[PDB]
Amino acid sequence: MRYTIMVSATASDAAPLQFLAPYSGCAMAEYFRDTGKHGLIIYDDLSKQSVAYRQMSLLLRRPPGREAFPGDVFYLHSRLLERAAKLSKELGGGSLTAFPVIETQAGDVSAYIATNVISITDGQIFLETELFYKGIRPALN
Amino acid sequence: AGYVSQVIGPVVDVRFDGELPSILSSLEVEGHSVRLVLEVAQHMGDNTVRCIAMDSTDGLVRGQKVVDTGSPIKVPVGRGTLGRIMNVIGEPVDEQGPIDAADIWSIHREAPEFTEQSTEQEILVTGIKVVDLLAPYQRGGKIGLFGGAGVGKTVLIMELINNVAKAHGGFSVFAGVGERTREGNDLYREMIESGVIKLGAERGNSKCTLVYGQMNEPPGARARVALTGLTVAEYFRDIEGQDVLLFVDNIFRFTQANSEVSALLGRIPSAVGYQPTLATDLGGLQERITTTTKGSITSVQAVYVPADDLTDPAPATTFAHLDATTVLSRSIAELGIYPAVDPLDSTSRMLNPNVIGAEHYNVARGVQKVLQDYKNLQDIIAILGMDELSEEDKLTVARARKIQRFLSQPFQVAEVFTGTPGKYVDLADTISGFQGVLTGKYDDLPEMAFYMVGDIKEVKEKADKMAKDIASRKEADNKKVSEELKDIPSLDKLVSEIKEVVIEEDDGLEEDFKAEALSSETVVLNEEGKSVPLPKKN
Amino acid sequence: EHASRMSAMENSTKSAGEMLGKLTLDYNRKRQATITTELIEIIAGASALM
Repeated sequence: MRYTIMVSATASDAAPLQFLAPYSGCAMAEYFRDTGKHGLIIYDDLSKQSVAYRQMSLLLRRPPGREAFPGDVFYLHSRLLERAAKLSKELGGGSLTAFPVIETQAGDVSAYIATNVISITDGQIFLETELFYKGIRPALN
Repeated sequence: AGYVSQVIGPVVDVRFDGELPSILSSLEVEGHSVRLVLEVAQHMGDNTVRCIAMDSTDGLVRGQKVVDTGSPIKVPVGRGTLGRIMNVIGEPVDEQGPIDAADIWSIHREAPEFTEQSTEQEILVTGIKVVDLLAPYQRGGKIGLFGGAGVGKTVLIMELINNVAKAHGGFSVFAGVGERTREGNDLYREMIESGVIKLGAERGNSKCTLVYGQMNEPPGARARVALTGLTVAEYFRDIEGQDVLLFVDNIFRFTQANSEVSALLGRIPSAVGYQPTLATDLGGLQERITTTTKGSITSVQAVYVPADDLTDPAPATTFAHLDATTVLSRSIAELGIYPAVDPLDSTSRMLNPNVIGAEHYNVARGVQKVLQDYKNLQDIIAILGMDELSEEDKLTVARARKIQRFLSQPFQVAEVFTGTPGKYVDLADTISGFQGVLTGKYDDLPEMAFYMVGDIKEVKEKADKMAKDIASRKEADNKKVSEELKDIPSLDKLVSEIKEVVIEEDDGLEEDFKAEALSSETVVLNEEGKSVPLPKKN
Repeated sequence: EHASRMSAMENSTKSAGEMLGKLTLDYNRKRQATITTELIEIIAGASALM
C-alpha cells in the first residue's frame, strides 16, 4: 500500500459508479504516467464495468446492439485502454501499463466484450480452467 | 447558422432555422476545446439534422453554434501529404507543421463510372518472387493480407511501398483504420527507419502518406478514415496519373466501425450483428479502388476473420471484392523463409492463362503442384523414414525443398538492419527462373544456393561462393584457449566489478506538483451561474 | 497387424477430421443464427416500448 491506490466500485454501488471506476483509476494512474514515473493499472473485471455501462445505456433507451450492448461499447474500452502508453522522452518518458481482466463463460474468446478487449489490447494471458486442476498454477494456456 | 439540439453519445442533433446542410456534409461546432467536426447522417425533419461526431462530444451544450461548411469532410491532397500523418479530418498529427496542400478534396465521392473503368485486367508487378508468381496482384484490384504478428507483415508493407514507388513511380497511402496507437507509432518509426518516410527538408522524397484514425477515436472517426486515405490515393490516381497503393489496415475494423455508427443511429442490425447496409458501406469504399483511364489504385487490405469463420458476413462480404489473398504463415516464417507468404494457401483471381498467359500459368501451377506433392508426404517421411520412399518422390522432395527456399528474397527496406542488399526481381526473370528449377536444370546446385537471392543467375553465384568456401576452411583451426582462466574470474571479483546504483527511501513525487485543496462541500451553480454551496433544504 | 493398424488409424483420423470439419461448419451456422435470433428478440423487445 505504500505504492498502490485502490479504486473500489463494489456491487452495491450504482451502475454509473461501476462504469466510472476504471476511468477514475486511469485518471489517478495517469498522474504517474504524465510526470515521468511509471504506472500499473489493473481493471479487475472490465466485464462488470461493461455490464454496468450496458445497464445505464439500456435504461437511457439508447439503441441496443449485440448481446444487449450499445454501439459505443467498443469505444468505451478502447478510449479507456489507449491511455496506457509509454510516453516519449520529451514528455518525461513515463508509462502506464494496463492489465484488464475479462471473465469468459466456459472459455470462449468469441464473446462480444472479450473480442472487443482482445482487439484493443496488445497481448493476452489466457488462463485455462482445465490446466488449473492439473496442478499447473498459474493456469496459463 | 445552426445550433446543437441533442447530444446522445457520439451522435449529435443540430437544428438549422435556415436551410439544412446536405447529408454527408461537414459541420464545425463553433466554440469547444478541440476541433469538433460532425458529419450529417440524416435529415430528421422539423429542421433537425442528425450528425455523427469525429471527436468526443463530452463538453457540448444544447444551443452551441454550429457552422455548416457547405461540403463534406475536406482533406489536403497532393504531393505535400507524403511522409505526413493525417487524422480523418485532415489535421496533421505528426507534429511537423501544417500540411502543404496541393488541393483540398472532398472525401465523399461516387465510384468511377462505367465509361471510365478499365477492361484490361492486367498484373501489377511487385518485385517479390512469391507474390509475382503464385498470387499475382491485379493492377486496380484488392488484395487481402492474412498476416498478423511476427510474420514480417510490416516489412512486406514497406516493400510493396518501396517497390511500387521504385518500379511504377506511384505513391502509397496507408490508411490505419482503427489501429492501436502503439502499433501505429511502431509503423511510423519503422517507416522513418527504412527510408520510405523522410522528415524535414527531404520530406518530398517520401513514398507514403499515413492516414491514421486511431482506436480511441469515436466510431464516426474510425468509419471515415478509410475514405480519407482513399481521397489521398484518388488525387494521385486522377491528377498525378499514377499507380497508387492503398493499404487499408484491418478492413474488418472499417466494417466494425461502420457497424457501430449504424447501431448508434438507431438502425436495426442485420445478420449476425452487422449493419443492414454492410454490403453497400463496404462497396462504397471498395468500388472507388479501381483502374480509371488515368491511373489505378491497388489496395492491400489486411483481413481479420472474426471467429475463424469465413462464412461470417463481414469476411464473406469482403471476399467478394478481393482479387488475391496473400496468407502470411508462421510455419513459413519458422523455416527462415522471408517473405512469409504461404505459397499454397495464397490465391489470386489473376492466376488463369487468359490474363497471364499459359507460360506463367503453367509455371505457377507446376510450382504449386510440386509444393503440394511435397506437402502431403511429410506424414510419410516423418513416420516411415526420410530415405524410405522412391527416388522420384525424393526428387520432388529435393525440388520442392529448393523451390521452398527459392521463394525467399532479401528486401531493400530490410537491409538497414540485416545487411543483405534487397533484390527486386522482374516477372519474366521469375518465370524463367522457376521454370528451370521445375524442369530440373538446377538439381545439382545445393538447397542453400536458392536462399535469399534475386534471380536464377544468383543461385549459381551462391553455389560458386559455397564451393570456394571449401578451400577457405584449411586456413585456420578451431580451439578455445585457457579452459578456466581466460577471462572468467572469481565470483567475488565479478560481484566487485558491478557498480552500486543509488537507491533512496524518499521516493519523492512532489516535483512540480500543484497540491490544490479540494472542498468537501458540494459546490453548484445558482441561476445567475456563480459557484454557490448547496441550498440546504430539499 | 501393426502395419495394418497404422493404415487403419490413418483412415480414422481422416474420417474424424472430415466429420470434425462438417461439425465445425454446422457449429458456425448455429453460432451465427444464435446471435441473429437473440438480437431480433432484443430489438423486438425494445421496439415494443418505443
